[PDB]
Amino acid sequence: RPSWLASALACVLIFTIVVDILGNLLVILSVYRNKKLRNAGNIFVVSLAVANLVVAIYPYPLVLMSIFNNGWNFGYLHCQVSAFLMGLSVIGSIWNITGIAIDRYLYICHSLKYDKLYSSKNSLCYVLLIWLLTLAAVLPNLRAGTLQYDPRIYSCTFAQSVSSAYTIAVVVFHFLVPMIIVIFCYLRIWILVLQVRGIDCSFWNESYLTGSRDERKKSLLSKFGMDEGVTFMFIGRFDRGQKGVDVLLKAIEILSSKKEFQEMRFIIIGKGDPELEGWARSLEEKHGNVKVITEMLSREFVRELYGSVDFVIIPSYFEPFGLVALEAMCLGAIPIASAVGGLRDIITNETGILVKAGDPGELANAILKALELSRSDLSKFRENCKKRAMSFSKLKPQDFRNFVTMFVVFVLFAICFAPLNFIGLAVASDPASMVPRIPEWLFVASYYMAYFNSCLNPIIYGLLDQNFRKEYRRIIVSLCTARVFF
Ligand SMILES: CCC(=O)NCC[C@@H]1CCc2ccc3c(c21)CCO3
Repeated sequence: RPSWLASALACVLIFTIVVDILGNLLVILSVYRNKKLRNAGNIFVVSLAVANLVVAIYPYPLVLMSIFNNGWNFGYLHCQVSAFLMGLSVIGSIWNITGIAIDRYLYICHSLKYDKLYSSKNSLCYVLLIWLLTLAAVLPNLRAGTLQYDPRIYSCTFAQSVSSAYTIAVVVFHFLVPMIIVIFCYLRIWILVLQVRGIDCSFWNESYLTGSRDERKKSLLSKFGMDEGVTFMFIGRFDRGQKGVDVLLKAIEILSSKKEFQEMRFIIIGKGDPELEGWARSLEEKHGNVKVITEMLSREFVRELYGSVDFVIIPSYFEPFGLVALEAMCLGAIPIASAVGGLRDIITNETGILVKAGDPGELANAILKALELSRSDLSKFRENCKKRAMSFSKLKPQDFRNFVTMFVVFVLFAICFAPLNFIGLAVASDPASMVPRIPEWLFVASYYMAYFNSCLNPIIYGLLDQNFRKEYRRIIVSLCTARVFF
């Protein structure tokens, strides 16, 4: 390593210390100052700012002095405490990040189900549990003797080579586990935003339908040359592994032998596999209560169908966003759909029948259950379907930018700490052999990239959040503009 490399690392820490202290003090002040930033959900933000602030006050300055000293001149006590506080900061950061991810996911869910805004009643209570969990994780390292000075990075930290069992547990429980939780939270938020964006209440609206539902159904069934009965509808691509038309076709065959089949009517709409197109056409010939439509219908006629049929069958294997289920629910069509992502998020227990995907027996039984439902039970189901669709459209004028800032805060944390945890696993495999087998440049960059993270969040809040940006300017001016008397 050259001479300039040591001076380069010192610049990174000097920048980190200054931007951490000044920036995170602004983050704390802004939450207190701004009325819009002042909320229970932002207690986790202050807790994360405190976590970041800890390392800048005592650990980082000792690391900076150690670069110029080219060794540890502060004894064992300062080495033990400096390493312990680095643990509390790093562990506290990832768990506060999960705390925000769970808080935000619970916010969108509350916003859909209720008219009153989400108030994080136990926000401070969860923050106190995070620091009780953080303390429980970093404390065993003092008695285990896994905290020591590393000459390569000029600091006292957790030695990945002391105990592999401690190293693996740190990676698994305090990186992999929190990440899985966070990814699941932001993936579920993103799908719910696309469903809010996707729905169109100006098109999929009962206002466009003139007559009564019973009148519209009798008219629809008469056009297809069928009498009155519980009408079921399918509208999807004909394939063997995605939309599940094959599950529906096999379910009709199971039902055809039953005495209850006479009371049923089926409208299968779609195109795809010619073999599946033939199977549907075969059932259409054998049974006068089964009608197949292979041509492509207009949105106008599909909307007419949703407002006429009793049930919409969504027997999909994989469905990311159940826009079809919401569009059907808009016009009071009760969905019988597979318990798959998107569909499980849309269809509640009071707004439809949920079925195990890829089971023709479970679908046939669900169709039998749907059949034995009186006009009164049906009217309440349709009412609930409409109420559920309304809550999605309700969230359209909302500003979803805060969800993006929080996601960037996490994404940058993951980028900063991913190489360190990968090196951790590589060292844990063979502590004696992998220590020289790992390049010094990679090890040094991974630690200082992780250190640089302690000053990133105040920069992110300023660049992406308008409330934080406005307050940074407000505080900077207020503290530098003198009061005078003319
Ligand atoms: C796999 C290890 C890794 O890459 N990163 C965690 C090292 C962090 C940062 C400093 C510090 C101090 C004490 C402590 C821990 C840490 C984990 C639990 O005890």
